[PDB]
Amino acid sequence: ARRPARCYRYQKNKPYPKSRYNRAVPDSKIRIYDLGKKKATVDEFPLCVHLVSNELEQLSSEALEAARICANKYMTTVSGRDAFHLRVRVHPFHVLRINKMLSCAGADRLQQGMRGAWGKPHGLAARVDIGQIIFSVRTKDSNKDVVVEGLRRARYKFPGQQKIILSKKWGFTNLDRPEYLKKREAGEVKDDGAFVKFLSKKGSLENNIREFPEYFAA
Amino acid sequence: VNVPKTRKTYCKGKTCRKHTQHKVTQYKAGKASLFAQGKRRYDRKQSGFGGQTKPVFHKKAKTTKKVVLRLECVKCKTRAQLTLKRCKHFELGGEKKQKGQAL
Amino acid sequence: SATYPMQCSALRKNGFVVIKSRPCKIVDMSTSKTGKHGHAKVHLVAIDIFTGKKLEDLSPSTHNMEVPVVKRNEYQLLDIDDGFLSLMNMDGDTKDDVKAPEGELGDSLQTAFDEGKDLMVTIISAMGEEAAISFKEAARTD
Amino acid sequence: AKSKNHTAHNQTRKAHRNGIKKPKTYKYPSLKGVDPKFRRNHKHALHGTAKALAAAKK
Amino acid sequence: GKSHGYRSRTRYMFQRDFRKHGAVHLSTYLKVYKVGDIVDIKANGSIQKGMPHKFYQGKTGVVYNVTKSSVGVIINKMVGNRYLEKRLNLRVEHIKHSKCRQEFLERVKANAAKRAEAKAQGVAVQLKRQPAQPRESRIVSTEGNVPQTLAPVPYETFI
RNA sequence: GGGCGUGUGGCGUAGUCAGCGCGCUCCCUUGCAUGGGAGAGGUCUCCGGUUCGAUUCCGGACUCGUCCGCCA
RNA sequence: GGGCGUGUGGCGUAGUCGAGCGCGCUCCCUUGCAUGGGAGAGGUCUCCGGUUCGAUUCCGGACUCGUCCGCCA
RNA sequence: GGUUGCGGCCAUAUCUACCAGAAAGCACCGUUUCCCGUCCGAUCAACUGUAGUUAAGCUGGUAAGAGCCUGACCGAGUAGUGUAGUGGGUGACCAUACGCGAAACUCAGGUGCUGCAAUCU
RNA sequence: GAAGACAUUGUCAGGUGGGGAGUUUGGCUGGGGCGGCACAUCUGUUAAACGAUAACGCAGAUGUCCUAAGGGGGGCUCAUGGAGAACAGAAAUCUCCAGUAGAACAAAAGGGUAAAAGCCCCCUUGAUUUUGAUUUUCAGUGUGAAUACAAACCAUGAAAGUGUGGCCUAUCGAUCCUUUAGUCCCUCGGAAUUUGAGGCUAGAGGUGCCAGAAAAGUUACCACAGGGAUAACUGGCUUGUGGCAGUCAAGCGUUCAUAGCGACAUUGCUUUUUGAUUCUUCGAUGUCGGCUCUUCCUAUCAUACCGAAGCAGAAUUCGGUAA
RNA sequence: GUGAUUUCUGCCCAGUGCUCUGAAUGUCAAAGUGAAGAAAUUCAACCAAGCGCGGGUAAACGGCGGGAGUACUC
RNA sequence: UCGAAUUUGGGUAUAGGGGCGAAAGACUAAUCGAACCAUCUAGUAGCUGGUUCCUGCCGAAGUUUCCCUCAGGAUAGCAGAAGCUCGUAUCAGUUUUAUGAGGUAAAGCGAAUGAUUAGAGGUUCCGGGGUCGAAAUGACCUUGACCUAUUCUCAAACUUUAAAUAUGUAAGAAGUCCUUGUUACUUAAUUGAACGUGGACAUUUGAAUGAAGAGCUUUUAGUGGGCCAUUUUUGGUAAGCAGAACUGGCGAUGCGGGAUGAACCGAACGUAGAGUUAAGGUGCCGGAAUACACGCUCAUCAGACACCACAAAAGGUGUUAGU
Ligand SMILES: [Zn+2]
Repeated sequence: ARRPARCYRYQKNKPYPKSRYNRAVPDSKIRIYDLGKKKATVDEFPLCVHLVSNELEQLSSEALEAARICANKYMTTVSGRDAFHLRVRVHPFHVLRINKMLSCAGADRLQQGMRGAWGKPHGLAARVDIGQIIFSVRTKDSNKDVVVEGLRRARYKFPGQQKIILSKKWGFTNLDRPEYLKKREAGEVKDDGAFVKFLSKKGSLENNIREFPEYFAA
Repeated sequence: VNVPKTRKTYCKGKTCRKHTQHKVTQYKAGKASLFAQGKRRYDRKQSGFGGQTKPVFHKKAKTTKKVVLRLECVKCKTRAQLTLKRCKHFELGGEKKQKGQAL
Repeated sequence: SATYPMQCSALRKNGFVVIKSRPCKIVDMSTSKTGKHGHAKVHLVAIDIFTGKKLEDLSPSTHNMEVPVVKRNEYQLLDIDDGFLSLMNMDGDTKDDVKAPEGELGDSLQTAFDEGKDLMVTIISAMGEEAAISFKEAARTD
Repeated sequence: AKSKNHTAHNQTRKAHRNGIKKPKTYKYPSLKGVDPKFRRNHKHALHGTAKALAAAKK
Repeated sequence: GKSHGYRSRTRYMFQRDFRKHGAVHLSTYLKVYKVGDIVDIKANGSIQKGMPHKFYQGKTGVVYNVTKSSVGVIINKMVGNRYLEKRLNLRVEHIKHSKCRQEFLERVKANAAKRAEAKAQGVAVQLKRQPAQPRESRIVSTEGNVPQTLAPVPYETFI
């Protein structure tokens, strides 16, 4: 009962989010976005691999769900359920419309054609760009060959072209590997639930000393 | 709406030329006289054979009328008219709105 | 104005219309196409509120019918004498112009006033003629 | 039988055939809309100025 | 149906601005306009009386009438294939003097000063403005400025 | 497929931005006939918004009953 | 052809994952214009798989039944 | 230079937490007969400048302070965009030519200036 | 003989009167009809940073309400949160602190507003008179709405000032006719007085199809002028839907992803389905089905030769060259 | 109007018509009557039929419903 | 069907909104849902068709507003003709300089509004589930809220910021400066406002470029169905679909090229000669190198040129070059 994704592949319309002018959309099919060992610390998983688009198109929420299930299932079967952290870095906010025509014989007796042809919501999609990350996984350096294969299996569920790039960053942060290493040898990083908070030279010295004590322990 | 029965307003009655006290009423049209020229012409045109000779209006659309206040100066008896906006309810009896009291 | 125009399709059930210069209340509405090409015609069955007679009219749907203003007002009885009710308004105004009802409503009201209940009377105004339709009893404020 | 609703095609070409000529400006523009208390005094001022110049170059 | 009211499509045009709402400062009331002044029109949304229409926002005109709290301004409006003359009565909160006119008057007085001082010698005053001429010959030296050779950089991911 | 109406205690329903009557269950009174008073009983179809407050004003959803879906 | 829902003892019918009542008649007691009362029998919860610890109950498939929409000049 | 009265621009002036304030001026402060206003001389009104106090207001200073302001060849000539091609590509879109050119970010600095009149160790 | 000043007859007046006559029976429109109003308007957006800008585009609104919810002045600060106080609790009243508006301003939406444009109090009628000018829509016509003045007469405040309705953007109506107010002025033409009538200036009674006819159907007995500006065939563009084919592989298959299948996803092809559109044809291209007859396509049911199997034989299934 | 014979033709007069020798001020023309006026004229009373009120009529046009309980009953 | 409700001759009666009808709207002289003849009548038509010699010059519109307006008119615009007043300017689909105005593209969300993923630390007179507890405004875990510091992703009807392109004004003689006349306006006041007298400043007189004359008036035709291309853009799965914005075109237009074609590329046209080219080409058709140079590809469906007349996902120790 669902149209093929080629009818909604391209970004032909303006963004159409769920708002107080829509008020009746179907809920998204993808619901879980962070999975694997999502409660892991930052220095547990140094390596990060990205599935990144090469197209300017719309990805369906159904396709996002299918790719998430495929990559998660493959990596938990080959490497264990808590050896990786996968994060879906796109969210379906664009709403797809359909002008539903009757498929009955002699429909033109009651069709009215293209008059008042404004559509009804039937699906949700995420609008991506050139070089935008869809999937991001962080793991140890011993799981590179299985997370590349997991992303390669997940790439079949997506239209268009995607690339698998091994990032130069440490995990889900934005510093490089030696930059993060020379930062964490000092005490100016401090862990959070999954992420890490950093020290800055601004701010009040009392707060900067109750937090982050080992760097000032010089 | 509500309009008070009296009003101090300008009177161009050639002796006042200022604001004097005025008693207000509502304007009534008065009966259409016979021997008005249009009525005589209409009766002459309607006599004989030919049926109805003038249009009769049917497609009524308004539900209200504009109210007209007839102001009457208490000194020199001169009269003025002024119209208001359209209102469904109108009254001249002054029952003033009061604020901090119950429903 | 006393009365205002409306469209036949704009009319619906339990609404007031003017039929043959009488205030009437609709009980039935039915629309049937005149010819396959043509517009539907509205057949209206209504009951006069004052007299209870059944009046029907059919018209084009696009035609405009006259509609009265009906006001229902709430009063307390003071006396029933000579077939004329005497009523008492909020803020203490009193009217005696209402004639007493002549049917089983009037008989029940007469017996209720004879045996001494405090009676709440609903009287309706439409197109310059006045009548009483129903009575209740005040459950509180005895 | 629907038809074309509105367009502005060819309109600037039609305008620029014979140009968008600027309006002709003049010395002594019109005094309409100017304040009447100003104009009522301006009349007497010019009348006195004309009388003084006539008496000077009489 | 369609809607073309007097203040249609004026939402961001008649918003005030960020963090300068409230009452207007007294310089706009202390500024003095004379007949023949050239003024810019920018409406103030805080003042609802004497407002200009949305067409005249950002338009520049000439004062022709001065009244108690307002100013009469003349604008040229393109209607069809010609310009028409439009007279507007605007309160003084919606206008300010055009700075280009006072810049040109400063050029006039400095130009007359130059002509007056150089008339005592006759030194070919050359009072017209000239645009940006092509830059002439020069000698650039390498003393402490030996050239540094640059090359295109190879490609990287940078994510 | 589209449009209209519909849900209130068991029933009839009425209504201002939940009332009675007849049902039910007790009690009391007096026939010829009775009548009265108490109670238990209603998320006003449902869910939101608006509003001091919504049966009432609006939107969305459900159920049921209707009326159209024609010319070739 | 497609869609939607349905399936309980001989019959009707109640089922929140932890098969009851009524009707038919088995027996006994009880008696005109033939009753009542008391103990009875009676299900593979349409069937087949999985989940659970155990599915009438949850899910998937099949069968069956009942509704709704559908050819041309 | 401090303070007061009236200001202009309206945070470089605001906010948070502390510290300091000679002189003068403001201020808190004392009083209810009169004018006046309140449930309440708390606010407002009036009287005294006396009985007192810098505790507060106010002013200034401090803070790897929040905010705000300025600058940078900091990001970045990046994103975007006007013009051009019988350019590439199935397409989606993308390079090049002649031009214009951001915002976030990062870093550095700053934290009221001033007009008129009066008055002050 | 009967009847008799009654019938009859004549002229007016009321009723009845499709038996008959004359006429009418909106427009837009992805054909028309039904539906809706995109027909007079308003807010935000589409709208592409001056202005303008369409669709039966999207989200909504108007035919009202208000003697205060208008005008002037004075005092005060709101939503909310925290901490307290008998009954008193989630919500009654009182007290303090924080509080850039997160409240309120009649309504739809968007702007605007903090010693206020909000809440409370005091006084009032400028929601008045006389005609001009200007802005929007625009032909620079009308109507509606609005802006700034002039000449009066007022309100309010100590005053500066402010006020010609509603904080701003919507909230509405020609000619003819009737009627009211003013001037108590002009005319009734042989001359006067008084009624009556007609004029001048300013309003009201209304046309919502809102620049403004007085208006029910049917026609399969039908007619005329036209139209491919416009529907019902084929053909053409498209392929949602229909049909057919792939890729990936969680699983089914005792065990085993792929012998045979194959979920969640996703890429296509075809024009033997039905839609969508209106390009051609309305001075006509004979629109069901069947019978008859020829040829073409392959996405192969059988026959020929083969490959694979959860192919022992028999039977069967999958696939290839093949029309 | 129905359409030989045979056998039957049930219920309903609310509506639309049709029809009364009923009862009689509600609607109520012209002429006529009265009042006011100087008259044109204005205002009232009175006011025929028909409407309106009250009956009849279906071999007149026509019409022939729902909710409960146990076909039946309410 | 054929002895009668039979068939039929002649005479006679009924005539057009009339006749006659065992009823079909049948028949009424090949005419009937109102006969025929003549006249009114050359009835009206916003509708279809046609509209008669040559050459020269200029040369459109399918757009604004109103209309029972939507196949039509009026009005404005576009066009022609007649000119008139002057003689290089009170010009300009252009740039520069100076100065405004805007809220789109972009960006932002550890900035307001709204949406939204994940943990962390806290708050329980201040939650809910379990377990331990006599119970406890008890305890221990867990899960929900609220707060604090973070984190991932977004907005046509969100925004602090904010382009590019378009867009207003100014760049003097109708100017600047000095002095002092008028007034019933205005000021406490010759204070100011406006218009003036007299005097000074001239070709670099106030940026560039170009001017082909500049300005003005009257009158009237046709038109008021448009369509296509690039870019921006709306509805739609899409369309040789429907609807907008700026420009250029076709219509109205031939010529060279795209084999062919309204719109594409090049270029716009008096009659000829010579030369050079544009776009496109140079094996032969076919005018012009079977030129030169470096590589790649062998297809048992090769490929061969924009608009344009199609092909994708997924694969291949085919072959080549790379990381
Ligand atoms: Zn007077």
